[PDB]
Amino acid sequence: SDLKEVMVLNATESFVYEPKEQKKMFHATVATENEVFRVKVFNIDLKEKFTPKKIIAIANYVCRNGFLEVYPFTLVADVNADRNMEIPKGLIRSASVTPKINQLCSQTKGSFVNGVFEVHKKNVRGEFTYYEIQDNTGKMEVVVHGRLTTINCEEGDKLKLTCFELAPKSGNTGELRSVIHSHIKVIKTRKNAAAS
Repeated sequence: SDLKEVMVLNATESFVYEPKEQKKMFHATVATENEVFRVKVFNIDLKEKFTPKKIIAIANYVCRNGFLEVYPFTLVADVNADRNMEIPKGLIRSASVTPKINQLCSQTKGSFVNGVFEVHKKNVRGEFTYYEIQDNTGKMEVVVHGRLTTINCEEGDKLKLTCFELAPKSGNTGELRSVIHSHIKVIKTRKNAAAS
């Protein structure tokens, strides 16, 4: 949990993760030359620091659930042009690799998951919406509740998921569940998309 100098890879928009108090955050992915870190940023004013390709020094963050959490008390500082980090392309690509469904749904232990998944079917059941996602290894379900039930995602669209919890279930029945920090970007097929 020491000071880290990292290159910013990507960041989401800021969004409200807790509607009643309108608490906001954004997710970011950053890298040293050896490792990629998933970052939850709870001070939205840091959006500018979190520009991709910028190098920043972060310290006094909190490590929780495999994420670095950045709060107002966290140090985030611009690092100069002197540094000039080379982040191996393979490492950067490792940031974007989507886990395989057959491995996910067979997990015996929970974890938090990011990835892009194609939606096969959608079943809205009350306050929960179930998406059956599929890849070449099989199919499983993504379950969302709360604010994420309003997203517009239809068969053939992809869910780009950030911070979903894998909840193990016996029989390779494990499922991805939205949690307080979950974020979805829907990638719509040309067929389903708005057009002009």
